[PDB]
Amino acid sequence: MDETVAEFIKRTILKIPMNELTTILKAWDFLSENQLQTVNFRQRKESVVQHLIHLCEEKRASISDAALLDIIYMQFHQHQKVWDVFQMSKGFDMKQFKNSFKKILQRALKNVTVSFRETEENAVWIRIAWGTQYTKPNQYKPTYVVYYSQTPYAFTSSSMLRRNTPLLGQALTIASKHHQIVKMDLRSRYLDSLKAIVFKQYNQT
Amino acid sequence: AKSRSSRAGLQFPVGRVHRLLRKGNYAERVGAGAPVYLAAVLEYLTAEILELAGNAARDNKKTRIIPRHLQLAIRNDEELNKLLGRVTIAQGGVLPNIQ
Amino acid sequence: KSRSSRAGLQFPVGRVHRLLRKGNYAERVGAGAPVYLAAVLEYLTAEILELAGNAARDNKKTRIIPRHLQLAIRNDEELNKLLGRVTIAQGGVLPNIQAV
Amino acid sequence: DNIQGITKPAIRRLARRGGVKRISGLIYEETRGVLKVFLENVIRDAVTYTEHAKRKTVTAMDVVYALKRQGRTLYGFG
Amino acid sequence: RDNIQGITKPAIRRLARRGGVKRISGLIYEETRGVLKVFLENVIRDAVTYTEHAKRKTVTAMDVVYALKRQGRTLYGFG
Amino acid sequence: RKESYSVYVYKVLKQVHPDTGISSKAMGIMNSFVNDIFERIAGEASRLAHYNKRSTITSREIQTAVRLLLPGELAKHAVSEGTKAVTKYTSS
Amino acid sequence: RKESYSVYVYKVLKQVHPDTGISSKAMGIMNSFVNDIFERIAGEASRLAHYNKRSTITSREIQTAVRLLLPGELAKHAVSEGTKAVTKYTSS
Amino acid sequence: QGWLKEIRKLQKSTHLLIRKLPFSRLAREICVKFTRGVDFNWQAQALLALQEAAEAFLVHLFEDAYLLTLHAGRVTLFPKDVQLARRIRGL
DNA sequence: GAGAATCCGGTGCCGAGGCCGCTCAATTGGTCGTAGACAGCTCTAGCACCGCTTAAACGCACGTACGCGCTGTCCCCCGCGTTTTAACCGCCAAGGGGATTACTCCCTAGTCTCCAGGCACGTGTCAGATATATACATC
DNA sequence: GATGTATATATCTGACACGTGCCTGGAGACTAGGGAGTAATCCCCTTGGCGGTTAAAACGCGGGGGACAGCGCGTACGTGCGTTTAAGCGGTGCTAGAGCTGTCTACGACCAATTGAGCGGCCTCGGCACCGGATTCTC
Repeated sequence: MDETVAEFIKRTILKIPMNELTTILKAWDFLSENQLQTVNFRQRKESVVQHLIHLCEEKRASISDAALLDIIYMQFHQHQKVWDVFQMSKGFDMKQFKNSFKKILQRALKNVTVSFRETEENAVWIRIAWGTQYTKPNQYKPTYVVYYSQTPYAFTSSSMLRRNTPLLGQALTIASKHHQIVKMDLRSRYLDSLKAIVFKQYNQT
Repeated sequence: AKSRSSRAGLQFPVGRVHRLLRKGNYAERVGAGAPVYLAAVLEYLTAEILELAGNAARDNKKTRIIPRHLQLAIRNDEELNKLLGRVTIAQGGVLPNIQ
Repeated sequence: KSRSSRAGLQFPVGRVHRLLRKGNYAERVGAGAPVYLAAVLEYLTAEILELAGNAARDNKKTRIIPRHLQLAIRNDEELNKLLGRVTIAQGGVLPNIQAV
Repeated sequence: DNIQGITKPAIRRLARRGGVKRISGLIYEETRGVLKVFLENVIRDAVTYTEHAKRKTVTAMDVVYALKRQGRTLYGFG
Repeated sequence: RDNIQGITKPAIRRLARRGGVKRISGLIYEETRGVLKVFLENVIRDAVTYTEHAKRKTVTAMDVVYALKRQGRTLYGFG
Repeated sequence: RKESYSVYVYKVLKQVHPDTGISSKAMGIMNSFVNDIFERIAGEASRLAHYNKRSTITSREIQTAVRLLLPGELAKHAVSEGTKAVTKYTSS
Repeated sequence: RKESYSVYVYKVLKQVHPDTGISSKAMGIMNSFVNDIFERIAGEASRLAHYNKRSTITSREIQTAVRLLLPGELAKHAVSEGTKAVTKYTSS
Repeated sequence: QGWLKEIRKLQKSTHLLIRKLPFSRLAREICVKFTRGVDFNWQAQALLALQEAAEAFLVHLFEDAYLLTLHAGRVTLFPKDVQLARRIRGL
């Protein structure tokens, strides 16, 4: 394998606390539980991740599995980031949506990285790593989209890298079966308040 | 409720090889540890020849394996040429060999 | 009453059937096969030993030695293609001489 | 005819693949000859299998098995 | 101390006379001593395996006959 | 306790020849001949019990194996002799 | 209803390579590769169940068949990998 | 020159160097002469299989027999070369 | 020092990979006969060695029969341009038989039981091996 | 014309064809249950043909490129012959090693329920094959 994704997985697991690292690695579903039994969970963190990488040196790795680990890490640290709320209008399986969004985005720019994850209430967590037409995509400044199939609403993570916001908006509007995209005032830290302020109005229109 | 290849830590199947090695009439008694070992050997051989094929595939700026890439990855390597000596790969062609 | 004498053969039939049961070749062995097999083996054995005995007779010796089988195989055309990848102990070669 | 379909530029391209620089003229008979004495030993060694499983159709597996028994193992077409 | 020169300068000549060669050259005496050696490896490494499998320190004749049959050059006369 | 095929080759030789003796070494060659052809034919016909998805070896499979493993005229004489043996085996 | 080995070769290729696709014809070659090596080794090891007058095929006979049917360095890597698979199969 | 481009071209592509229907009519003519009277159906993949085997065999034969023309100092093949190349193997 | 070879871009197209329905074959689990690992004892046949002895290799000197580079001659494939031709593509009909299922039946397998054949052992004795001596074939 | 070249026999030497005892694998018998051979069927894969094009093969021609034949120098190889070294006989010892006879146990066939891993059908969309364009190379 390449010698770039190992630093990413090491940095991501170094960001994970010891309180639920076994929960992350059981939910990530990538290594054998015998190899979970082999790893000492009592020494310090600066060698546990070395042993886990040395497990992942041998068997399998990618950028997609590291991205899905990053998605599961971001799903349990919603207190950190600050979210944004969008909505589409002017107008269903999710497989065609995934293919359409990928294609579109890969036809828009040269180098992007897209990753999906299925979650209940028909939720999809979409990690986007932006790039240019000459550079590698920056994995360390992602952009996360919480999209629902039923509601036309989408939760948007802020990032350092702007200027791809209307490109992502139009590519997701064409990628969906829609024509318009809005940008409300709703920018807050916790997802449940945005969830309530959307769903109290949408379920009771 | 639990897979045989998952205990084996492999990717090729184990029950199918054991089924063929019983139904092929090779011996009247089949030891249990044999087809796991045999499937690991087959996995290493296919892994070696595809690992040699993919480098020549990226050498020709391609990502889809055609039989010409397998022909070159067999004939350039020495030990696989010792193994696959009397085999004509279909749609293969020959090495660039002049004088 | 023996199955060798019942079919009018000379090679055994029970031993060939024993080697087809315990040879791991198929799960069931018919009865019409090993008599056919022993007949074919008897014909091939007679085919070799006729030429071997004639070549032994033409060398004025009353005993068969492996040089005579070497000459009989390498002078016959059919056994040259049947036994084309065969070395024979105490063999020797054909008297091959060639000039420019 | 039914043998002159293997024309002169066909055998010429078969030689130019093999690295042959300059070709003589009599080759264009002997090669055809050896081509026939190849294909016969593939045909009947195929068709006996076709006469065993009592069908009037030569499958591709029959030709692969005839070449298997002949010595030149063929891949792919199985 | 020479260990391959037990093959002599005229034993190769006797094998070439049996083959029917009128006049050997020079460095053939240094060439054939290579080739034979290579061939013996592809018997003996192939014949030490079978006798390793049957827990026998004795390399019988049947083992060499089986190895020569597996190489392709079938030998009859022994057994 | 370790069987061979010497007696039968000796009987065939005394059948098709009056008094031609055979040495004890060349007879060994005949053993390694006819422990070999039996390894081919009754090996290879087993393969024809596998391509057609069967489990038996009848006379027909041995007949086709003889049609394959032998060159022309020798195969014709062998297939002409074998059924001649089988037909006088059937009406026992 | 007529099985093959396409899915497993595809999984191994996606393991040791990120996105290198394989055509539907060359995959067929891989079928006739690995319906062939299995015919050699698990054929030839059966022969070693017959010379030693046995009736089983354990891991040791397959190990010796791999020692025979492969040239040197590839055989060394294969025998080093197979027992590594077996030892983590035993302590299940 | 010319031939130096053709060797570089034909060793690159992996086509069929023999046309389909003459080879098929030749294979059917050979198949008629054995076990006469009845015809024989051919699947469309089997003739392609036999054509690939025959092309690989003839290319390997010419490439093997060419090395007995550089050895004699010549440049050009001869039927002596091909017959000697078959004499060496034992086919 | 400019037609030919190499890299590049645009566009159609079509097969490669993702997805769903499903079914049958691989898993799990408990039972029992037995194949073979394991130990120990017994005959045998392979290795080490040595003295002899002698047959063959070893080393060399030399004469000379091919190896090889050269060169002259003559013929003979290859590139080129024109004419001809059959291979192929796509279609359209049709039909021969390949694959599937049913059903009975029959023929081989297993186990028991009885004894005739094929193998190990032993022995006189003829076939040839080698050796010497003597009648033909020859550059 | 002496040097091989084939033949007479000397005898001597041991393998081998043969005779006997004998252990065990082959024959007789018969049940039973799966393998398969026969019968029907329906589709599906192959065969035959119409037709039009377009690459692809056939044919003259001339010209250089190469094969072939002679030839001289010479050097690397065969041969003759004395030596000296290592190979064979054969004989002793003599012990590691095949093998084979019991045993007991872990182990793999054998079998009933059950479910998901993998196979068949489908549908794109990006990878790729081809077509046309811009940048190098030797005669």
